Amino acid sequence: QVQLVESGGGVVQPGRSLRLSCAASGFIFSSYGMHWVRQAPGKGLEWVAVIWFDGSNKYYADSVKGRFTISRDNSKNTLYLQMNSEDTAVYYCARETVSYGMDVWGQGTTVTVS
Amino acid sequence: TNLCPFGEVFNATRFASVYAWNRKRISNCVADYSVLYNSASFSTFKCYGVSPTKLNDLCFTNVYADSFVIRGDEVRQIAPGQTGKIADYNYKLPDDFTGCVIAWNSNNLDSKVGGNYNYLYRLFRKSNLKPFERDISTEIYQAGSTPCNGVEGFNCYFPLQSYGFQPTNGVGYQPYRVVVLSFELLHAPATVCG
Amino acid sequence: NIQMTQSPSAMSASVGDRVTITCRARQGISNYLAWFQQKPGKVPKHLIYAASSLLSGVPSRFSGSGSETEFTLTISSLQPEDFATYYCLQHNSYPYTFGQGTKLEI
Ligand SMILES: *[C@@H]1O[C@H](CO)[C@@H](O)[C@H](O)[C@H]1NC(C)=O
Repeated sequence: QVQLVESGGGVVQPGRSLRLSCAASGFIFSSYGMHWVRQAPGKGLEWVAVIWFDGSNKYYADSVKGRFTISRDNSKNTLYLQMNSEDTAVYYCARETVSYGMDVWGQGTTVTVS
Repeated sequence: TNLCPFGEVFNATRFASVYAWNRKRISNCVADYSVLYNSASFSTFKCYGVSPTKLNDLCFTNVYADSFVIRGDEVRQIAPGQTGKIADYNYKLPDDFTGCVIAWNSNNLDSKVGGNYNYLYRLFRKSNLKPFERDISTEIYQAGSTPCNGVEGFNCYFPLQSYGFQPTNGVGYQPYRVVVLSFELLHAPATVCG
Repeated sequence: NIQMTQSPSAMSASVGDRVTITCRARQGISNYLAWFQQKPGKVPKHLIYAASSLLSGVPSRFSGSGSETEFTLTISSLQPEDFATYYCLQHNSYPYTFGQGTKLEI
């Protein structure tokens, strides 16, 4: 019984910024790894970011200029503040396991830059 | 004067895995090497510093017999300035090494029908090894993000791996027993001689 | 940024048969390839990891295999629920990347 309470997709501007968060349900987001993936309609999946628990993060080819991730373990909400600009995608925030292997995801922040 | 226990090293019947190669100091004694070089029982005898025949007429201050078991075809990596998973993740020789490497095929002593899977070796590591350093830990290598807590599931995996040492394997795929003698000449008098 | 590709961008193969989907890495991905399945109305379901480790629970009719430059996923049999879009993910180098590939029926 795990899930992500995703922050709803905003209607941003071309060149503006935004920020989305995903609260945890069921699991302990304190010591898991949280991945952020964006699936753009009219395209395929595109890996965006990966966050550990101990403040170690890695990013994507195009989302490594205006994206910054964090894990509010106080609220157990994996969040990030991003720029915007070719970014209208249905972002998923999945969380990793060694056994299941990323079998719980986000629910599609429908973020658009226009 | 005493005799050095080269018998209790070369003719010891239990070598450890190359990832946990076993070091044994030789000191306060005097023995010979020009009988080992005369023994002709070995199949690889390379002295990187002094020539083997000359060395019997020397004296040494820090002798360490290092013993392990590798595959026959990977013996070339036991050498200074060398790449190879053995020389990378398991056992690096310093580029200024001054000693002898002694490898002999040990197919019958080791290669069982079911394989001697006591022999393991490191095939994963974050970085290589400074020479003569050893890694003994057996933590499950965590390349992922989550802590996998000893579970070899997704994105985690064991860093050590076995050897299928069986008589059915090829000549180069049969196990070799390897000994390395290092003769440092530093700020000290000698304790080993000929 | 290692990039992957999947040549059969779409295949119209019917029910109860055997198919394959190939991923091809323009660099070297030793063994850690993962096969993901996604259907509209569903959530992407990580089928295979390490390109050989058939993950638990999912049926045995999914079999991946490859070596460090090329990879395949074979669907030996097809009960109809197994028709979806299939992606692959490289995770040797940490900037993980995806591919593109879908399924269709006659
Ligand atoms: C080990 O024992 C064998 C058996 O006699 C002998 O041939 C060999 O010279 C011995 N080697 C050493 C270093 O004692």
